[PDB]
Amino acid sequence: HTGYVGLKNQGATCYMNSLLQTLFFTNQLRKAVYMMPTEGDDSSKSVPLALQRVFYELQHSDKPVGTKKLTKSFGWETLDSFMQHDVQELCRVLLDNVENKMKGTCVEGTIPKLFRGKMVSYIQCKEVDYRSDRREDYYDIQLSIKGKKNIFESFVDYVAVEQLDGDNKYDAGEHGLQEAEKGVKFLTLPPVLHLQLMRFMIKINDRFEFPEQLPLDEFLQKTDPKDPANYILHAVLVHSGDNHGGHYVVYLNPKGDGKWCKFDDDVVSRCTKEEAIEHNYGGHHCTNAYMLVYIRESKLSEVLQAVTDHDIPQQLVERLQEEKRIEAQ
Ligand SMILES: CCc1c(-c2ccc3[nH]ncc3c2)cnc(N)c1-c1ccc(O)cc1
Repeated sequence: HTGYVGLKNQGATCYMNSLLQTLFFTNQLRKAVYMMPTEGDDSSKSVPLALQRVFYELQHSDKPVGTKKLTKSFGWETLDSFMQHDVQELCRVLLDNVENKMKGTCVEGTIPKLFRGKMVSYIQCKEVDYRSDRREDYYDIQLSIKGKKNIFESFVDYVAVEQLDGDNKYDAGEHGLQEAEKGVKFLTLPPVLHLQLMRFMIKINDRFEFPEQLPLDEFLQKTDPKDPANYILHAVLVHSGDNHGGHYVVYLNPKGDGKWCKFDDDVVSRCTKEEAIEHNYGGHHCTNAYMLVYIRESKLSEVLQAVTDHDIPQQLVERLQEEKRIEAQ
């Protein structure tokens, strides 16, 4: 009834199915993934080709999509392979393969265009006039949730100044051991904002609030009047558990219109804003968000651009249709 299809439960894949729907509904990345030159690749060893198959299937199949060819291609086939890692590691590995496969193509640099943000790490000495400014690149933000009640407080703590005193004094080189202040300052925020909520260090289930609309202009060094840092909540990656028996589900409003759906493996059903947002705050049952996806209001239309059958090359279609014919025998 939703118009969207789900993914098969084929093991202890955990967060894998949740990330797959998250990336699929990042329409600009989906289009880009289809434009990859996979014609000469091996149907078993290729991760970029495996990511296209899942994306094509999710776009056309009425039946729950299989991920067996994907899990094999990046070598996470052991009983607890996904339990040894995190959603951030899987996404880093998956997107490194699709961006590496985009080199030389027209769609080269899709991943930095959507996920790269500009940061500045600084160490300013108190008693000495020496400052070490280190401009860094980031593709996601790891937010601490323990003690913090909401995203604003987590961002306040993220940009907060650290004191380098006594035993943890700063090596100012020629100025010797100096008492200094360490902090981070945001230069730019990416069109696709992936926020990792540090619930897993053990698993913390304390109440943590996130808004539907997130204004982040107050955390930037310099603000643009023509382009404010207003972010629209797109995906809510959820987990149910304490230490054992973990169930992973993802909530999405794919069009960014505020009309949400619950993506529980093979079962995709329409849900309220409450079920997707408020109900995944945690506290008091045991259900909470571990990862959030926000899209910049100005980039909402471009990131979530319409994807049709014509946006998939004939060479890709021909190969996956042949693969369907082989398995139909
Ligand atoms: C964009 C993927 C990525 C990269 C990364 C990987 C490959 C790349 N190729 N070009 C830039 C680039 C960045 C580096 N660090 C990360 N933390 C992440 C990341 C982002 C969102 C997540 O939900 C989880 C992880």
